[PDB]
Amino acid sequence: HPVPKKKTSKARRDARRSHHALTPPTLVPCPECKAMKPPHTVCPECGYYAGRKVLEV
Amino acid sequence: RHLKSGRKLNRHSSHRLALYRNQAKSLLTHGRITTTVPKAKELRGFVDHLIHLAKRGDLHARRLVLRDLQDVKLVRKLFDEIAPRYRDRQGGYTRVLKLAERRRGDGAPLALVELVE
Amino acid sequence: MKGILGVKVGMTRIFRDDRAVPVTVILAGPCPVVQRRTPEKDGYTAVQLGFLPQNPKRVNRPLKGHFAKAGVEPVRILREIRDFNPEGDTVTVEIFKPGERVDVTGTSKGRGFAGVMKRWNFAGGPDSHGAHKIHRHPGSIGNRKTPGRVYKGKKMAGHYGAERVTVMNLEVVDVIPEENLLLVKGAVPGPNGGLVIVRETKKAAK
Amino acid sequence: MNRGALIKLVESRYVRTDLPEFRPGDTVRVSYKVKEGNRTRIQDFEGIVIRIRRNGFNTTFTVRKVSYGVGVERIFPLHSPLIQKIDIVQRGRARRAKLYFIRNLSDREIRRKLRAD
Amino acid sequence: MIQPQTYLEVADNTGARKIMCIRVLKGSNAKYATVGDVIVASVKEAIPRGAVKEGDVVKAVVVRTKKEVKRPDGSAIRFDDNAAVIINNQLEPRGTRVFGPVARELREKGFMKIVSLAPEVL
RNA sequence: GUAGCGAAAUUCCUUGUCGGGUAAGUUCCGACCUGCACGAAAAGCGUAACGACCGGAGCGCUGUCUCGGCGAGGGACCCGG
RNA sequence: AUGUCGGCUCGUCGCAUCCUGGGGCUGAAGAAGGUCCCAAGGGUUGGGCUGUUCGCCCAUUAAAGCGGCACGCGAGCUGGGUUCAGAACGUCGUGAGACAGUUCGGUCUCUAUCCGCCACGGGCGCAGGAGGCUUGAGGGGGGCUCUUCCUAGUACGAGAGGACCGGAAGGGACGCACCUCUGGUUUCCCAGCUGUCCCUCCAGGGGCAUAAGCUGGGUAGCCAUGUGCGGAAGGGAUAACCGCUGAAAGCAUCUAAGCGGGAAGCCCGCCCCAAGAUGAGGCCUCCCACGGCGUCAAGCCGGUAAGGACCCGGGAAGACCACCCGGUGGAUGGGCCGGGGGUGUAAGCGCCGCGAGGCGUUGAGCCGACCGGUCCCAAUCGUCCGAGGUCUUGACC
Repeated sequence: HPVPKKKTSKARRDARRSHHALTPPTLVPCPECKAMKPPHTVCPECGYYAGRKVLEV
Repeated sequence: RHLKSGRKLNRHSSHRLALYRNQAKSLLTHGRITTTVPKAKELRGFVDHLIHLAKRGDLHARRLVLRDLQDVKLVRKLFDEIAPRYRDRQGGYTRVLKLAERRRGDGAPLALVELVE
Repeated sequence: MKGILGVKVGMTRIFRDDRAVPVTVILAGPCPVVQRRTPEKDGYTAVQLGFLPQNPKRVNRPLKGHFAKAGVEPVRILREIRDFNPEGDTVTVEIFKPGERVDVTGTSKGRGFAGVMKRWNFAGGPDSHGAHKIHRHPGSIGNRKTPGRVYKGKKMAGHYGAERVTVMNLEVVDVIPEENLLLVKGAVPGPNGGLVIVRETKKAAK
Repeated sequence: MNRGALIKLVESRYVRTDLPEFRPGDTVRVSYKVKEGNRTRIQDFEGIVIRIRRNGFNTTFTVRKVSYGVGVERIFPLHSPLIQKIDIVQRGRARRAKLYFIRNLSDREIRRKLRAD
Repeated sequence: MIQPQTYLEVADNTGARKIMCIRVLKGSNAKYATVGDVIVASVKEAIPRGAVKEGDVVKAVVVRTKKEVKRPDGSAIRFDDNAAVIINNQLEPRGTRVFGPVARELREKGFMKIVSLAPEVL
């Protein structure tokens, strides 16, 4: 039904798509190892805030 | 229209209770659980309660945790292995840490619960 | 004719015979951090400032923009017109003699995009006589080819809570200087724990 | 601190002790006695004999409806603190199950059943 | 307290202990009704013999089964809706009525007579 | 055009007049005959039973409404596929 | 392909006004009128009948306006009417059929691209960098009104009857907000109950009996049916009208001289938004003129917590983003604790009673958001952009 009436252009389409886009994810050195890490979750390897509580198997 | 209140929580009433009591069983068995964050938040509320009654220490309160988890092997397991590990501390028996790696194909942030030790 | 202050509650009191219904607004005693004198501005007007939130939690631009005349360390720093300030610090042990009159305005309770049934108080479709779209939706909003435009100002679904709101003439049943409390027989907009500024008007012969 | 505290300042001033009469109950056949002035300033001393039916708490209270089939039932919430009241006398024990809203009354009423409670 | 179109007990002279409230009567636009407000009203039942057949007569609402919140600050309410019939100005045709004594209704001032007239028991 | 019916699953003028209903009836009920253009097997006129018929009152109950409020779920919104 | 009556919902507009105001004239004593003039700010209800707009008809009321707007409004409703097929009556037709003649029936598809609209953001400009506080061009909201009582039933009147002016007191509708009160919700806060299945047999529990099994209660919240206010007072310029002085008509005349009064109307006043008002910023505080690279140091740079953002904890702010408050020199969530506040006496044991149950320990137990406390639990450790967002002329050292 209440259908679009036409295209309007590479422009205005690219206007919309333009304003989408996306941010880089945050990241920090690990205090311990280094690498990236989202700024505070326990990283997969160096692997803690203080006291490991992960890994090894 | 809703403005102030609390307990702002997803799934579905009955099976909400079922959800909590269920994960509560899990955590009081293994000692740690890996789940989507909101489930973790509310779980720390509820479980922190149950261990409180665990140090509450008597027949009644025992039959009230039985009013919940309903599983006597896990009940006593809790009830003599755990309580001394907290027979001092006041509240906050739980712990929750956001985990590095969001999950495949569904995109949840994950989380890592374990009662403190 | 002034006082910036945090609305606290709405709580009944009894009175001689008939019963009255005050809200209980605190009014701690702000330091008029800045006169706006009038050579410098049109207003002639105070800028004062209530409760205090710990010294470090601060941009130093306020440290010294607040330091000049110097009060101390606070945040509800708002301004109001026409009031000489003989005192170095207002308090309402005598800003407001009880039983006068007062004019209150404070921020309203939020709502989020509350719908049309809210907004303009009326609305509704009839229910249960047929509705592909039961009861509560806005009715038609224009007329074909009178203009082909929505008339620009008109009512619609919106957002109706973050707004500033005043309530004018209303009674001050009683000040109480100790804890700088104040009692204003009525409503007074706000959450509570919320924020309110208070002044005056009442000329009419009625 | 905060609003509970300060409102207990304010009510310590007016609502005060409601003048200590603090004996609820619910079975309580009872006499409240309001003032009510009217014609010629006359502080006629109205005296009502009635069945407490509910009460609602929070510093300010309301002895809730106090009911009595005069023949037609008439019910009378009667603000507990307010100075309007003057003298009060329970004539019933504070017995009989279910707290308040005993709507057993508001509907099927009847001497006989109330006595059955 | 509210009654736009309704039934309503009555018990003066009156054709019943029941009548229909047509439109209430104050201030052009109207909507509801407190005690002491006049309410023009038809008489849905007629007592045999009696003096009020099946017409409509203006009459003041008394009681209301609705929590009216007093100025002295408290609130009578009773499980009933009962008017008294009235004539012209504001009187009573019969001098008898069954309701509790009490006030407010006199504070309305319009009918000090009824409050004089309305007894005790029932 | 007989008996029988008639302002009628038929009558336009039209809400025909009267009476019953309701505070108020262009609706229905009972009569009136002025049958525009009812009528006797394209049947007339009755009639207990019956109706997912159609019309009109009355009660009991109610958010149908007087004006609406609130709460859950499912979608809607945000993220990933 | 220009969906056609009517109703709802929403409307806004004009005046040839129904009321509310302001004034002439009278065959106006007063009051009630009559009648024309200026008047669009607000208001113009609730029903019965009918598909009905229309119309009469009850109850009133200040009044119960007339019109526009594709006989306003179906990408928003209903569909009763009427224009489908089925069916029947009347009549017309030899007949199939037909009739602005009735009668009962009889699928309303509607994911929005653009304008428009409502809210809310993103970039960016505002020629030093940022953090706060505001004036207001301007624009919107709002503008209603009756009733008794006082001066006094006085003037008027020859009585019944009865005022202007001016002052209060009460409501009705509506407008905006608030939980204290009354009230409503409170989908799991509390208790009771029934089946059944399972935990362990009895006692005590659990799931399922709608996405709360059912019934009684209910804090917070959110709300009306509840409470508070609000409609002005004032001022300016005014329209019908009333004038003052006043000629040309050396008298007279409200007139172009020249001045004055004159309303719910206009403007301001009150609320509310708002400097993207490209012309704001205006004020205040600190950063600085950091020092950088071939000087027009308007480029490239860490600089600069000056600040800011990302992440976090959250929130009577909320779709999202925004806003606001917190990050361990914390009291922001979660919990424990104390009060509140819900339910309304926990199980256990004892004793009583053949037994269902009762009684005592028992206003006990449990307790969601409510108000405080308490570094127990988490808001660890952190990188990222960040300076010229200003010029030639004029004082001035």
